[PDB]
This record gives sequence, structure tokens and C-alpha cells, in this order.
Amino acid sequence: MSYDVVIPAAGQGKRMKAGRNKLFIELKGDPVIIHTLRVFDSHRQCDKIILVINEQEREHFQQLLSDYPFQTSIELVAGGDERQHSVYKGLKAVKQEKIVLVHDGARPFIKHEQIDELIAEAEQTGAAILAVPVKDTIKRVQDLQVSETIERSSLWAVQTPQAFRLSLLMKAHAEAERKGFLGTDDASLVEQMEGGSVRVVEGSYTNIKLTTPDDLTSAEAIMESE
Amino acid sequence: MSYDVVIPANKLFIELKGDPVIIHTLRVFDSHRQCDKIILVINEQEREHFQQLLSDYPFQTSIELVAGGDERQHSVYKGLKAVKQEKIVLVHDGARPFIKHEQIDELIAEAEQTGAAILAVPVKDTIKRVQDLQVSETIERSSLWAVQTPQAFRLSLLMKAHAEAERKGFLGTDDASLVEQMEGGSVRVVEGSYTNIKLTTPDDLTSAEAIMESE
Ligand SMILES: Nc1ccn([C@@H]2O[C@H](COP(=O)(O)OP(=O)(O)OP(=O)(O)O)[C@@H](O)[C@H]2O)c(=O)n1
Ligand SMILES: [Mg+2]
Repeated sequence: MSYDVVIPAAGQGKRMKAGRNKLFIELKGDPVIIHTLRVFDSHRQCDKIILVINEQEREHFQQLLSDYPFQTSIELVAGGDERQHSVYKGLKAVKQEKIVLVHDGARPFIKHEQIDELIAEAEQTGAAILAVPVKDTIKRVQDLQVSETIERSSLWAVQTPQAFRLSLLMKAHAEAERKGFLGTDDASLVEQMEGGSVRVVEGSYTNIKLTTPDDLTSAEAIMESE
Repeated sequence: MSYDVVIPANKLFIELKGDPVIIHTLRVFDSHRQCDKIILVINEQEREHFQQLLSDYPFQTSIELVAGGDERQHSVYKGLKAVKQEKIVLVHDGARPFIKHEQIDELIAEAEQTGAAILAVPVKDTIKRVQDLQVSETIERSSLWAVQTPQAFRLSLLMKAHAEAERKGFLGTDDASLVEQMEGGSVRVVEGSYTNIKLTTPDDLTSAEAIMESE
């Protein structure tokens, strides 16, 4: 029942345009990454947190973490140039075979309820993601000019966490690294493997990712609402 | 220079800070000098409910209620028959109240220059096709855009588009699809704003309230 969580936090936050890691931005007085860490530190089934960071920020994370009452162990692991590389470095720090969750540092509003439903699906079938139905029309665009329209009734917008049996995720990462496949999520690595299957748990539209400046306004309102 | 806007219709009476979302949306087109007419397409049996709304919220810009078919595509078509001469027509979701005139002008500017346009933003999330709560494929993310409204077209061009799409069986999801599908159909894309959100659910209202107070 017990899991480890790998939290990629090693990005620069270029689209957020804060002039520093977006994850140090304060929401209601506490950095984004502190909100995210708190969800896992307060969740009884989380044994360990592996937080993947840019090595230049390590002393800053050391300080930052010492100011807060985290009781669960938090290991700082250096990341890489892309999220996938960062995730793989974090996963190599997990010590025993078990269920592992990978969760973006930039999603601070994940709830214990959804974490619970994912771990259950991963335990049964191996690989589970949070997701929500797409509501907008999606099209592909070449040089600000439409090339085609994707059918939407079956389309879903994927969230984190994504939950996996460690062995299965490590195998997906190792194959992807050897072949040069760079996926945008951990699920797509598993999908690329022969016989790879991923299941969907419906998530909350409040589990937003903080990516652009307008996402900070949505974030403040979600906080105030709860 | 000047456009009509067709708005196809109830969820639109959901409120945002005291007023139905449709009234916030109407205000934007009413405050825009290049908007000559607003055509609001409705179910014929709700004509009184709408008359009442428009009585309570007087607008200076001309607003015409028109009877609407059983689907958005048919409603938009019915709406377009109420446009009286050749010009740019917008088609806009009533539940998108935060459209800015700046974006509206770019949409027109492009659809006069080249015939058809849409507002859109880059997709931020990974998108998967899912069948029975099991992933079937991941859609390649890189050149993906989330489409908003309004969508702006030369009337002849779009009514032409509705004409041929009527002639085949083709039911569309939005209207830009009708342009892209027949002929050598070209739709340019104007990068919109992530604030141009659609309001249906109560989580949506939570965001909308925040956007309003922010600006
Ligand atoms: N090389 C990277 C890039 C991203 N991430 C992390 O992966 C999560 C999702 O990535 P994204 O939202 O793109 O964050 P950034 O890459 O930092 O932002 P941008 O793409 O706008 O630079 C973030 O918590 C980010 O810190 C990471 O650990 N290593
Ligand atoms: Mg990134």
C-alpha cells in the first residue's frame, strides 16, 4: 500500500517569466513547491519524497526545506535538461520495488482522494494516470495556419500524478533513453513499450499546472475557494 | 471595418457577479464601435425569456433574436441568414465573456485580409485518446492549439462553407472546420489570451470571478 513519490522540480519556468524558478513563487505566503510537498508529507501512505532539483539551487532548497515542518524524508537529487531526464534520475534513487508516483512540482492542488484512486489502479494493472475530458476544439497549426482538426469526443487532458509499478516504469525509461524517445509524460514511455497499457482515473479540474502568468490568478482563486 | 456577430444560445443565464454571463458577453460587443449588429440565435419558445432579458438590460447596439435549429451548426446557419449584406461575420460562444476588442480586431484584420480566422492558444497539457478508460494513443503535442471563439469569416466564404457542408453530410464541432474542409480552405490563427475562458461549471465561475477582479 505504501509508495514513494518523485517530484520533478528542476525546470526554469520560462513560460511563467518570473526571472527565477516558478516553483519559488509565493502563493498566500508559501512557495508553490511547499504547497505541493505538503500534500505528500501529510499523506500517510507516502514513505519517501524524492525531490529532483537543478544542482545550482541545492543550497536554496536546503534552506527552504529547513524552515518547514516536514516529517517525511525528502531527498534532494540533481535533475537534467528535460523533465524526463529529471524523472529518471529521481527514480534511480528509489530503493525497493514498490508503487511509485511521479508528480509535477508545478501542480500544488492534487488531493489525497485522487492519489488514493490512482494507487489502487496501479496496484491492479500497473500504470495509471489522472486525466480530465478535453472541452475545447483542438487543431494542429503550421506557421499560424490551420493544417487539421483533431476529433475530441475521445480526447483527455492528462494530469499528474501518474502511478506505476517501479519495475515497469524503470524499464520504460531505460528503453526510451536507449532509443532516444522523449515523451511529454511518463505514461507515453509505457505506451511505447511492446504490450504497454495505461489506464485512466478521472481527475479534478482544480488540479491545475502553474505554467503561465494567468495560471497564478486561477491558483489564488482555487486557494481562496478552499 | 464592420461586422455582425452571431451568438448561438439555459446555461447562458448562469450568473457572474450579479449578471447573467450572456450580458457580460453582450457588453463587449456593444462597447465595440465596429460591431453593427448582434444576432442572438435562440429556441423560438424562449423568445419571451430573451425579450425580458433585453428589456432589463438595455443595449444601444442593434440586437436581433432569430429562431434556431436543433444543433449549434444549424443554429449558426439560421443566424447567418439574418445577415443582410456582404461582410465579416463573427461567431461567438455566449459563455466567453472575457474576449478583448484587441483580439477581436486582429481576428477581423486577418479575416478581411485572407478570409477566415480563429483565436487559439498553444495546448499546455499532454493529450491522449482514451477508449474505455484505457489509453489508445498520445496525440503529438507540439503544434497543437486549443481553439476559442470568436471565429471570424467573410460571410460569402462561411455561408459558402455552410452550403457545401450542408450538401455533404458533414456536422462540425465549431465553424472553422467548415472552411478548412472543402476547396483549398485556409484558416489563419491569431494567438489569443488564456483569460478568454468558457464558463459553464462552478469551478469555471471561481476562475471567472478572479479574472474580473484582476482587471
Ligand atoms: N528539465 C526539467 C524541466 C522541468 N522539470 C519539472 O517538471 C515539471 C513540469 O514542467 P513544466 O511545467 O514545463 O516546468 P518548466 O520546465 O520549469 O517550465 P517551462 O517549460 O515553461 O520552462 C516542473 O515542476 C519542472 O520544475 C524538471 O524537473 N526538469
Ligand atoms: Mg517545461
